[PDB]
Formats: sequence, C-alpha cells, structure tokens
Amino acid sequence: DIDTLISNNALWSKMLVEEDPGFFEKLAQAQKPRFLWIGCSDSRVPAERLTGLEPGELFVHRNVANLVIHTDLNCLSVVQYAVDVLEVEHIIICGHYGCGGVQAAVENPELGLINNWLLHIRDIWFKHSSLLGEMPQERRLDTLCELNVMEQVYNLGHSTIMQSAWKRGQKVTIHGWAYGIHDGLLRDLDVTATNRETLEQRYRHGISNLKLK
Amino acid sequence: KDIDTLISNNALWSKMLVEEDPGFFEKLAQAQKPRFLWIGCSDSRVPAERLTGLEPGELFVHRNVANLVIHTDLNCLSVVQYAVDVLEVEHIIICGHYGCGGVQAAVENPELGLINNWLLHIRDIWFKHSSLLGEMPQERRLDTLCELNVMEQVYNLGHSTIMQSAWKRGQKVTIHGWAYGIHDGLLRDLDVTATNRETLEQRYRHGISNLKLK
Amino acid sequence: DIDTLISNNALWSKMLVEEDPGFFEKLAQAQKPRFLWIGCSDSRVPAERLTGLEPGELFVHRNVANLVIHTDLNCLSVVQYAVDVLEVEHIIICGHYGCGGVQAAVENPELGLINNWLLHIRDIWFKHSSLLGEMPQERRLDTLCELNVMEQVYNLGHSTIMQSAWKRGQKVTIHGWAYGIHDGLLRDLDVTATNRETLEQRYRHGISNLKLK
Amino acid sequence: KDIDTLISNNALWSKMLVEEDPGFFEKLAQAQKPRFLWIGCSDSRVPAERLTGLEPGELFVHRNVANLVIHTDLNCLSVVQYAVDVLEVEHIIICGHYGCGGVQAAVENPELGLINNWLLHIRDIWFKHSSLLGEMPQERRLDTLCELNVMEQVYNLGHSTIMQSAWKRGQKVTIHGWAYGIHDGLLRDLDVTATNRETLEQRYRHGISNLKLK
Ligand SMILES: [Zn+2]
Ligand SMILES: [Zn+2]
Ligand SMILES: [Zn+2]
Ligand SMILES: [Zn+2]
Repeated sequence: DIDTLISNNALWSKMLVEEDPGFFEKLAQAQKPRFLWIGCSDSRVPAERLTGLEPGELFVHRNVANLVIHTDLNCLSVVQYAVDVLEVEHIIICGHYGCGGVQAAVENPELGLINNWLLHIRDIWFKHSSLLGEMPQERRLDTLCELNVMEQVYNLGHSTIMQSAWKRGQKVTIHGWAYGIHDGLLRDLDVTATNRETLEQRYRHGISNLKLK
Repeated sequence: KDIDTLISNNALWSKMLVEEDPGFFEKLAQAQKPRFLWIGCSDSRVPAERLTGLEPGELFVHRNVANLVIHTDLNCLSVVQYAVDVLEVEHIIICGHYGCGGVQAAVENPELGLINNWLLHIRDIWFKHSSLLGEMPQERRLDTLCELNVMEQVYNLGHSTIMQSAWKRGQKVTIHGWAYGIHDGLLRDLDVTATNRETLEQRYRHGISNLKLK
Repeated sequence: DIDTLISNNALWSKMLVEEDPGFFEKLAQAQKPRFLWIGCSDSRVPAERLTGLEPGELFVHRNVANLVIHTDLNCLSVVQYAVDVLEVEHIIICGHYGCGGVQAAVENPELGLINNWLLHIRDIWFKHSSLLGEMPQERRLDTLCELNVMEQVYNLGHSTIMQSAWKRGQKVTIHGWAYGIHDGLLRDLDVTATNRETLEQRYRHGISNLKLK
Repeated sequence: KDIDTLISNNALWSKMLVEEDPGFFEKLAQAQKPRFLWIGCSDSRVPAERLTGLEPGELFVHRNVANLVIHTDLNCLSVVQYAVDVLEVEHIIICGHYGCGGVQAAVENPELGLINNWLLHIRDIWFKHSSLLGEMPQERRLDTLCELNVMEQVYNLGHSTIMQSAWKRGQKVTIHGWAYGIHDGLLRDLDVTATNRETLEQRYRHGISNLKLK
C-alpha cells in the first residue's frame, strides 16, 4: 500500500544517507542525460536495470506500446527538448515481447478510449499482413512487436525535430530494440540511423531481413 | 558509455540472473497486474522503482516533461484510461521533483523551441498563483511552483472524464500528489489525495491553502 | 483590410435587418445541425455554397488536408460532440483537388511544424505506391487526394466514437467526397458506410475500383 | 435534406455557374494566397464568409468546439503555423459567438462524454474570473464567459512559439478577438488586438480590465 511505499522511501533514504552520503552528492552534480529512452508504460523491466544505466544518464518517455506518433505533441516535446536542449547523443525506442498494448491492438478488445491510440499499431499489423500471414500463429505478435519498434523509429527519424537536427549536423543516433521477460536480454532490431540517408536504408533492410528470417 | 557498452551490461546482467536467480524471470512471467500508476517527469532523477522500493512489473509508468496531466493530452489520458479501466490500478501517483528543468524553463522562457508550448501550461500556473509566489522569498518560488504544478495536475486528473466516470461507477481509485528532492530523495506528500469527486474539490483547496497560509 | 470586413458586416447586417428582419429570427430558432462537415482549412469553396446547406444545418471542422488522425483529440472531440450530443445523421469528409496540404506532403518542402501533420498523408502516398506508380504523373496528386479522403473515412469509422455509436444502434452515415476548383462539382468517392460491416466492404471496393479506373 | 438532395443542389448550382458565370471558376483558378486566418467554432451559426463578406479562397479556416487555441493542440497549431509561415496571412481572427453550446456546456458539465475534457479548458477560465463573473447579473455570465474565452485564446495564440517567432522575425501579423450574436450578426471587436509581444501583454490586460470595470 501507499503506506508501505512511504515506509520504503524513508528507510531507503535513511540507509543511503549513512552508507553513502555522497550518493545524493553525485546527483546534486548536474549531469545532463546522454540518452533518451522511449519505452512502454508496462515497463516490465526498468531501463536502468536492463542497461546498467544510472539515474541521471537517462531522459525517459513512456506511453502505451512505446509509440512515436507523427502528431503526438507529448512525445515530440520530450524528443525536441532532449535533442535541442539536453543534446542527447542517443535515442532508444524499446519494445517488449508480450506487450499488452501490442496484443490488445490485434485481439481488438473493446477497451475504451485506449483503442484509438492502438489503431496506430493496427495500421502496422495490416501494413505487413503478407509477412505476418506467411508465418506461425505463435510468431506473429512477437514479430508485430518488432515491426512496431521499427515503424516508430522510422517515424522518429522523419519528425521535423530529427530531420532539422541532422540537417544542421548535430550528432544524434536513434536505435530500435526489444526484449522478452524470459531472460531480459535486449535484442537489437538493427535499424540504427545517424542521418536521413541511413534512416531509409536501415528501415528498408530491416523490414526485408525479417521476411528472410 | 557508448551504445555497445549498454548492450554489454545487459548481456552480462542477464547471464548472471539466468544462472544466479532464475526466479527473477519466473516472477516476471507470472502475469500480475500493476497496482499503481506513476506519472513522473522525463528527467527521472531518481527512478520510481528506487524511490518506492517496488519490483519491476508492479508499476505502470508515464513520463513527460514536468510531469503534466493536460486536459486534452491523449497520450497521458490513454495511459490513465488503460490503467484505470483495464488494469484497474488502485492508486495513481503524480510525482514532481524540486529542481525540475521543465518548471525552471517555464518561468524563464529561454526560447527553447517546440517544448515551450508544452511549458505554457506551467506558466499559466505561475501566473495563477502570482500573489502566493509574489509573497515568496524568491529563491523559494521555483520549488513552490514545482509543488503547485503537481497539485494542479492532480486536479486535472480528478476532473478527467476517465476519473469522474470511474468514481461514479464506484470504482476504488485514489490519486496522490508527491514531490522529492535530490538531496535526500525523500518523498513529501503534498496532501492533495482524492478518492472521489467531493474529496477532490475539498482536498484541492485544502492543499493550496496550506502553502498560502504556511 | 480589417476595416473593410467590419464595414461589410455592418452593411450586411443593416440590410438584412430591413429586407428580412426574420432572418435572425429563424437562426434564433434553435435548429440542431443534422450534418457534420469535415474539410480542409483551404476551404476553396464553402460547404454551404457547394451543397446549398444553410447556416445551422452544418456543424463544421477544418484542418490542413482534412485529416481524421486516430489520435487527434481536436477532431475527435468535434466528432463525439456531433454524434453523441447533436446526434447528426450524416458526417461528410470532403477533400479538394489541388489541395496545398496534399501537394506539400508529396513535394516534401521543409515547411516547418506543419510537416509532422502531413506525414500522415505521406504514409498514404507510400501505402498506395504501386497504384500511384502505375499511372500518369499528372494523375497522382489528384488520386492521392481521393485516397486521403477514403483513408480518413476509414479512420473515422474505426474511431471508438463511431464503433460505439453503431454498436448501440444509432443511425449515422459517413461519406467521402472531393471536388475541383474548375467546376466545383462534388464527386462521391463512394465509401459511404452505415455500420461497421459496410465500412470494411466499402473501403475494400473503393480502393480496388480505383486501380481498375 | 437527405444526402442525395445535397448532391442535387451542387449539380444544379455548378451547372448554372459554368454557364451563367464561368468567371467564378477563373477567379478561383487564380492562385491568390488567403490573407486572413479565421478560427471559429464548429457551431458555425453564421459562416465567416457571410459575416465578413469575403469571397471563397480569401480565408484560411479552422473550426473546433468553442473555438479554442489550446497551448498544446497540434491540430490548430499546425493550421496557424502553415498560415503564418507559409501562406503568410497578415491577419488572424478568433471569433466566438454568444449562445455557443460549448461555452454553455462547459459551465454546466452535463456529462456529455469525451467532449468534456476539451471543455475543461473553458472551465479553467470560468474559475479564473470567478469574481468578475460572480459580480455579474447571472443571465449575463455565459455571454461574458464567451468573450472571456475568446480573449484567453487570443492570449494563448500570441504566446505560441509560432507567433513569438514570427514577430521576432519582424513579420507583419495582427491577431484579433471578435464575437457576435444571432440577433443581429454584428461583430463586436473585443479590443484585444495584438501586433507584437509588447502590445500582446498590454492589450490583453486592457481588454480584461474593460469588462471588470465596465
Ligand atoms: Zn507494453
Ligand atoms: Zn523534471
Ligand atoms: Zn486543402
Ligand atoms: Zn459555438
């Protein structure tokens, strides 16, 4: 309960204050994050734990099914601030196998308001219908999870924010990853782009190397 | 740390667990709906998992700049609706933190670009409480605004059709407004906890009143 | 100038007050609109003029390139109010040939913020690349204008707002139209749907009857 | 009127023009950028073309419920940005109208569903001016709110990065706040016209002050 959490915070804080009174000293030392993590609200496994990144190195955004919608100002505001103000060098979009958002999109359950958000994933399911169709029933949702991350990476790269940052020569690299709850091992979908040209090439080869695998 | 470093940490981290504690992945595999929805800032100075001492999978999370719950932001509203109507979280926490770069930039409109539009929502608050903040010892305004902001977002959340509907349906959901600083990482309950429509209107005023009289 | 407009309003009002003092009396007579028109901000030719509809019969929404984005709360709020509150019986999405939004999307000119909005049209251009590709250069933009309207109609029909209204049995029909500035003659794209089932069928046959024509 | 009726009107209407006045389509064919951006309500009780007496193609238009210019609404902001930076409109008009169903529903929160979230933005205003409206003769509040709303949206527009940037670039753009009623269809300039950042802050207060002292 809320009481338990409050208790935890107290103890947790107390402990650190003693053992490592410097812990809060480091944090007090303004360290601009160098990475922007865009993941799902499910947050099955915190980004910090998966990567060993320490708090302060990560600027974070989370929504249902880790989407980067062309016109979602919430995510775009996070991206623009991180890129233009914090000047992060890396942006990572991470999905996860078994994601409830991804599943709900396909198993179209009348969940309410949230379904509108999920229609963006449904567009993807239909876009890659042949590929998804030509494969085992049990492999489709996971493949869709990967297709989603790749499509969002593509959207991120085409945002005016990224196009303008690359055009002016700023150094920003975007990545697309995914992981399962059975080992928490990150899988690089290999759609890493450092400019507008590689974005296209990596998108193309990524989608095609799935049809081959 | 370059990308390859992060991937290296994960590989090793996962290997040790797989061996050392396979139980970790079993707990995770066990589909247990989150009970809390955390709405924090993208700055994420101290991860909510650390702060609350919760295990992964116990929290449904949403993060945006300066932790806002804008009346018409479908991103945050969709997270909320899914959590409440689908995952049925019992608690929703909006947590801010003193020193937030968003809150600061909002009052110092540094011409940061696109992000400024999002921050005008904090500026509205800065002006709304101009007297309370004007009678403030300057160097204590940004921290106050930080708390004022959290309270306003809690207010907006309680007023969302999502929340009004849930409460009317008689569903058990409590919303909280917290804050903490990076000197102790200690959470301060802003005393704006609401469990229904009535409590919402009251606790809200009796949350702002505190500061304007203390 | 602003002065001219103000002058016009005065005269226009004065005139009517005399000739037809009842004009404002009818308006004063609360007449819930029966149609919702969703068109482009260009508004080359006002909806009222194209259809002969009189003010008050039309509830209206306008954005660049007449889009109905899965997650655009502005348009969705107009739709939900019109459907659930005003109970309009008809919703019409109307595009127009030569639309600057449609052209800008393809001729990808770095126009600023607006380009993010237009990425939704670009998705369509690429979705129907084969069809568009297998046709005259001069016919592509106009065809894209039509494809856009059909895709937005499809989006509208899949919104939770429409799905829930149809499921509960409310009578709502959605249409997709377009017109050119050379004759202002409305062309029915024929994707009219009265329920969730006809929506799918009309979408399918509409897209396919274009490839044939 | 059923759909087929509307299509019939168009067919006939177009035929007569094609014959009677072919010049109409020539004027239209002549690409002449709009000079005004009109932001009105979806109610559209009286089309702006009628109100201003403008020809088609002279106005770039945007309509939403209760004519709002929300800080973070990308729909309206994209229309604005395109009009200002691309079409280079010289004037932007935000026009409200007394009796607006959105303004009314906002203060009477009838549990209309999704639309209520959008209307919370008007409610914020209703509360913001609680005294001015509290010292109002009740039956005159909704019309006041209507005007207050327009002024607030004009304020939000002037503060958008889009507008701030344009003005800083030294681009000539003027924003206006109007309103009218369906008894005379006469436009009332709410006196909140702004041509730059300075004028914006001033005219804004000197627009609200009028009402709170008159
Ligand atoms: Zn997920
Ligand atoms: Zn922050
Ligand atoms: Zn257009
Ligand atoms: Zn209205």
